[PDB]
Amino acid sequence: SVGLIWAQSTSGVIGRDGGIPWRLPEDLAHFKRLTMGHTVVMGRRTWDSLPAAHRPLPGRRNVVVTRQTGLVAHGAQVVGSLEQALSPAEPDAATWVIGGAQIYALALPLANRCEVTEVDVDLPPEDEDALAPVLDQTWAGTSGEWLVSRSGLRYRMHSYRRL
Ligand SMILES: NC(=O)c1ccc[n+]([C@@H]2O[C@H](COP(=O)([O-])OP(=O)(O)OC[C@H]3O[C@@H](n4cnc5c(N)ncnc54)[C@H](OP(=O)(O)O)[C@@H]3O)[C@@H](O)[C@H]2O)c1
Ligand SMILES: Nc1nc(N)c(OCCCOc2ccccc2CCC(=O)O)c(-c2ccccc2C(F)(F)F)n1
Repeated sequence: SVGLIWAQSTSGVIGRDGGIPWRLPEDLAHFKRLTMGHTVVMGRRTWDSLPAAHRPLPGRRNVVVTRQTGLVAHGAQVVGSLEQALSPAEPDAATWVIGGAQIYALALPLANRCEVTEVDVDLPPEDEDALAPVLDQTWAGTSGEWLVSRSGLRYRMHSYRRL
């Protein structure tokens, strides 16, 4: 099973300036709970965006997709395409594609589940922002209730599965 997991502003922003333009502890916790013990596949820019104590993501098999033959990514497995990332020598019951926008676009046709956090933060998109994938009619979903973070932002989780 191949799943995508991301958090986006309502406006569709997932990344800015090489990082994340909000802080949402409940989403970090959701992400860590869903992915612990499993494989996480990411693009090289997402690998470079990870803060020090999270590079590699502890307790997960980290797979980094790059065209740079020769890239060294201590704590991760480097592969040269998304198809390679999804063709492991050692299978995993759960593989999560964890970003960014470039890799989500390649992975969406291959995935059967998306776990989406929606963040009610007003972020007019800016020209270099990374943006969320768009789900078409081949996906159907369920939405949790709007919740308020301990840090103040409204947020909610959505779970989509391929029809
Ligand atoms: N909100 C969220 O859920 C979330 C999640 C993850 C990341 N982010 C944010 O999103 C941003 C990063 O996303 P991004 O879209 O800029 O980059 P990305 O998708 O993480 O990484 C892009 C890189 O992946 C590699 N790549 C792309 N297509 C490839 C292909 N067909 N074959 C091989 N390698 C390929 C290339 O690496 P090389 O250049 O090395 O060849 C490319 O530069 C950051 O701001 C990060 O903080 C947000
Ligand atoms: N729902 C969902 N889907 C994702 N794919 C996702 O990004 C995973 C890649 C970045 O990880 C970081 C980024 C900053 C700090 C810590 C971590 C990992 C935490 C861990 O697990 O050790 C996240 C996420 C997790 C933590 C913070 C921010 C985000 C954000 F990107 F959404 F904003 N949340």
